[PDB]
Amino acid sequence: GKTRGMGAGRKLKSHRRRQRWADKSYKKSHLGNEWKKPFAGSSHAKGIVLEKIGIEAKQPNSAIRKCARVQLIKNGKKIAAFVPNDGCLNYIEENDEVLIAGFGRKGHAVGDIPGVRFKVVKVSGVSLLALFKEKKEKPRS
Amino acid sequence: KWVPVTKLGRLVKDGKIRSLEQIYLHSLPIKEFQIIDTLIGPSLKDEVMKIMPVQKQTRAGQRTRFKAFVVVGDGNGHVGLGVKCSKEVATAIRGGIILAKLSVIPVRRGYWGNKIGKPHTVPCKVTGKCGSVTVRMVPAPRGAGIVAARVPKKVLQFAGIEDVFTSSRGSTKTLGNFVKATFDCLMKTYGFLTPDFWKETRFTKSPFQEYFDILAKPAN
Amino acid sequence: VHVSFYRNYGKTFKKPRRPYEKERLDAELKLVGEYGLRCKRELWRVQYALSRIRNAARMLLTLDEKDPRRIFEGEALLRRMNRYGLLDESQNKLDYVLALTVENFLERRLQTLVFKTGMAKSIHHARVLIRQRHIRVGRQVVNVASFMVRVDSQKHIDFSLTSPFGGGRPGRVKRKNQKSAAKK
Amino acid sequence: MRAKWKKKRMRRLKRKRRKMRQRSK
Amino acid sequence: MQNDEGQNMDLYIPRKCSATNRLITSKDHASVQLNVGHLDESGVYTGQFTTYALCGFIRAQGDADSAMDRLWQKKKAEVGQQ
RNA sequence: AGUCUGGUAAUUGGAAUGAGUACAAUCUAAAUCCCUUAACGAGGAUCCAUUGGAGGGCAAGUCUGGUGCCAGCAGCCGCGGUAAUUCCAGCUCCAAUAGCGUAAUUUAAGUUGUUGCAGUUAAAAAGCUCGUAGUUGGACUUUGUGUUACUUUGAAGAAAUUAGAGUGCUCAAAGCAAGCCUACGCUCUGUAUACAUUAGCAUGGGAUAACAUUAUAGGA
RNA sequence: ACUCCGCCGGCACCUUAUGAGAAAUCAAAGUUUUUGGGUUCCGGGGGGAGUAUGGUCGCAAGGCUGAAACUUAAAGGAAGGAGCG
Ligand SMILES: [K+]
Ligand SMILES: [K+]
Ligand SMILES: [K+]
Ligand SMILES: [K+]
Ligand SMILES: [Mg+2]
Ligand SMILES: [Mg+2]
Ligand SMILES: [Mg+2]
Ligand SMILES: [Mg+2]
Ligand SMILES: [Mg+2]
Ligand SMILES: [Mg+2]
Ligand SMILES: [Mg+2]
Ligand SMILES: [Mg+2]
Ligand SMILES: [Mg+2]
Ligand SMILES: [Mg+2]
Ligand SMILES: [Mg+2]
Ligand SMILES: [Mg+2]
Ligand SMILES: [Mg+2]
Ligand SMILES: [Mg+2]
Repeated sequence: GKTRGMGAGRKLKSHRRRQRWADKSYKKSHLGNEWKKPFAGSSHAKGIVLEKIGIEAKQPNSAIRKCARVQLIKNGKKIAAFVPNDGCLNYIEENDEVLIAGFGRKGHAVGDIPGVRFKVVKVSGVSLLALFKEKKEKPRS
Repeated sequence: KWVPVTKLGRLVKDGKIRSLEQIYLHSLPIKEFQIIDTLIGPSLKDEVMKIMPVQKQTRAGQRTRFKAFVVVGDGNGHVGLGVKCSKEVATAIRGGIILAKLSVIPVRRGYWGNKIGKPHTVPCKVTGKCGSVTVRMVPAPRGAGIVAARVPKKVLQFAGIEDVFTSSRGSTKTLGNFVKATFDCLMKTYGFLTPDFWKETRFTKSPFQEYFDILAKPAN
Repeated sequence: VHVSFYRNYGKTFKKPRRPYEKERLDAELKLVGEYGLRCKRELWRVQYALSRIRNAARMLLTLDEKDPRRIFEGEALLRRMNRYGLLDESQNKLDYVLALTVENFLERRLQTLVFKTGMAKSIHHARVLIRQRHIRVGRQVVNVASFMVRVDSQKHIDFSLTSPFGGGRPGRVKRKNQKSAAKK
Repeated sequence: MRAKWKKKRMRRLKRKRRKMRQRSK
Repeated sequence: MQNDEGQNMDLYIPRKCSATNRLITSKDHASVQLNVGHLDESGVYTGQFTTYALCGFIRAQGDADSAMDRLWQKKKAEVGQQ
């Protein structure tokens, strides 16, 4: 059982120190591997759209999830960013500046989209929501 | 109409017994729900907690039965819990209301600090267990409210508890064991021997002994 | 350094932990409509204020009744509740502070008292009168419906001297209508 | 796959690495 | 139990087991209340008796028989019965 | 039947009023804003409230049109394969509301457990025993200048922040002000108090506990 | 040697719940939200994996020590009277 002695302060403190590493949440923050992620601890990131791609939805669903391969400007890492809403892929062109954000599960895949943990928030400095609702238009043409 | 089949049913039908506390004092089983409707009937208030379908695998398919959890209470120290399984939702509810009345218990209430006003919280720390669920109730000061989840909170309101602190351990999502564990600690409020119960017991004749002549005569 | 950085400020309400509890939504809308509140925020800050008062009382009640801090701050808390009409001289104990409710504080609002003293037709009529500079508490005009009136000030609630309802000249609607009638 | 044989498969795989790494030293 | 004024605040006062001193709750259906009649010089029931209450706990343990025997061996010497 | 009370309408009526605008004064080092105020200023009072939702969790539709495992939704469970409560729309409804949605950390977590978790079978007793450090160690001494821990009280302790006393900045977040009467002023006006680990300093207590000590007494 | 009574110690078994437990079951796996006798080891969803790497031991086979990237929404345990169900 537990050590109970009044003079056992060191053992109890050191035991907990070792055992906190067994906790996945604790180890994910104190390992230091978060800095090696594409965002490197940031909430958002800008990147350049390399190509427009489609990803087969995971089973038992059946669809083609419209994504976009993006290279991050600050570190040059390539990621797959899901483009939400209906027909918003038409608002994205290759070699375009897009603001990326997490998908909502802190680096974990979401939904039936396989191996996708990012989504597109802005394109050419304009939010996809504004373009989807016809609030604004992309700055070109 | 009601034709009592038990001695208690006759005395309550006659009117000799006029309070549930007279039955609780002698720990007599109550087997007719009309007794509860005759003593605290108008003050009671039922409430269906949940409808739970349960299934039994069979050769042809799966037999689905419905399980209804019903809580009754006057909000003044009496609460009851009844669970019945039936093939129809309406039949389960009606039978669950009957079972809840038959299990009504007295709930002891006390004071957190000074004894000012009417009792508002549990008199001591009390815990109840059912399955893996354990519910704890700690006396709380007036105005603190019922600090509990929805299932215990509904039961505590019907019991007349106004302010209590609660904590839970185990699978509280198992509503059957959560409500039963809550009901389990409420009946233990009268089992804990406080110093104010140290006074020696003064026994009184049971209703069956006091009214033997009325019970001896057959009822027609 | 900027001196303005040392100015204090704080929060006056907390949002509920469970946002879609049907029972709570029913009880809160009843108080909001009964007292003509603007939104749930006005009810939540009163609950926030009440929680602070009750918390102070509980700490005092946990101390020995001979503790000097219990005696000094307990008297101050009771004196504060009496001065606003929440408690009565017959309820001079900390245990009665723990029995206060939200309705007690909402009844001391200027909006509630303007309505329950006959100056307004409805709780919603009082709201508009207060914000339209028609009420005064003593000599001072008050245009804040949440103004918590004191017992010593409840008898001085009257219409402002500059209001059409308190001896002042008629507003710009009657004056223009009078002007139009004269032109005819 | 039976755990005992999966253990046997891994040990064979480790010998090759042990030999495929000491080949260049 | 009693308010600061003095009024009782309990629904009822449960009985205590005569052997173990435990409270007897409203659902303890294994508890029994027993009456031992009093006799006169001739040895005829006089309408008087002593009451004993036993909780379900002690009866389930099988110790009710010995508990009743001891409780009666003492009580009868106090009320003159023998 | 009756008549008192309550609810709806881009109906009909007179009332109220600041957003705005502006003489002015005031404000300020000078300006500006606020406060005050002549005139002006509301009926679809277009002087038009938004942001997210409406299968469950979770408050709110088994509405109508479109799409047909497509497009999409969906934090999770799931929805969509021709009669979609879940997608795209209209309508209606719900929540918060001048705010609301989305993308490290606290809570929930008694899922890090000292308080307070687990280890037969769910993840988890070292194959077995010895063993140093560590940690833990029976009872007994007064009841009726050996050294320490512990406990009590006190001193010292930055402010700001926190708690808190006083005070009607119109309320409030705040601020540290103010109040009293009507004179050449007054209340010596107020600007309290508590908290502040551990270590250190100093009194009282000596139960519990640690170490040290004992018979060739180098004893008193 | 056998028969009867008892004491201490040991390997166990049988009945039972006033106990415990998710239950199977357990006289300890009891004396636990009414939570504290002492002490050692050890676990923190499923995989990746007892793998990679470094160290150390071994003639070798291997032993001891022992990750991460990444992946996944389960994997897993028990199953009127009686049973939490
Ligand atoms: K710890
Ligand atoms: K605790
Ligand atoms: K033996
Ligand atoms: K049956
Ligand atoms: Mg132990
Ligand atoms: Mg819709
Ligand atoms: Mg709903
Ligand atoms: Mg349709
Ligand atoms: Mg939904
Ligand atoms: Mg965890
Ligand atoms: Mg655990
Ligand atoms: Mg196994
Ligand atoms: Mg195992
Ligand atoms: Mg000792
Ligand atoms: Mg057995
Ligand atoms: Mg424990
Ligand atoms: Mg794991
Ligand atoms: Mg049955």
